[PDB]
Amino acid sequence: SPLMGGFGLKHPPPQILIKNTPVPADPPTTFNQSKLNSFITQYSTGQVSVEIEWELQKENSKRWNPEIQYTSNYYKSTSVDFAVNTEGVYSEPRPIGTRYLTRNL
Amino acid sequence: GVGSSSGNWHCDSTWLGDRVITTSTRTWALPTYNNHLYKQISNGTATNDNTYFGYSTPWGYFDFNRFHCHFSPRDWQRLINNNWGFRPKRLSFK
Repeated sequence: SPLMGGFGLKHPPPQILIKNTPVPADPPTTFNQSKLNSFITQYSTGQVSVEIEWELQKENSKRWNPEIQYTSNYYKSTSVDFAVNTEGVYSEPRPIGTRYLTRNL
Repeated sequence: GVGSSSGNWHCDSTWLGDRVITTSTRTWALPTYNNHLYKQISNGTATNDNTYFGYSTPWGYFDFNRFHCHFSPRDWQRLINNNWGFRPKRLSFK
């Protein structure tokens, strides 16, 4: 199990390598064996979609009293947590763990 | 039969899709009320706002008209933290 947390996979999601294909600038009109180092300055943009299906383990608990749940703070604040501020900057105010429900050992 | 149970204890809550089935069993004790009599009961002028005329009966009655009769606090948390609404559909009483 990976030490910084998560799922250890023998065959994880493969690395997806992307590169702009080099587009040479105008080569000389006399042949030169040297590799071309004059390239058209270039960048690419696009959209990337990743869809992950997760399987869930539903809690089947006979605990009587209410559990601890992750909740947003009810009290007023200058900005909404996990939202943008007045400058458009999205921020994550705290690290949300995963362990809130309880099980017996 | 005298020596055979007429029912089992059924306290549970099963969450299945868009339904939750709460079942609750309790032990009750019913005394004899009013010495088996119907009694006229009244209250006069007490202020006029609190006057009444009615009848006390020798009968008891079963009440389960509170949510905690059916939902454990954890079940209530499950309901209120995850659902925009709920409504009763059917009941069985034993």
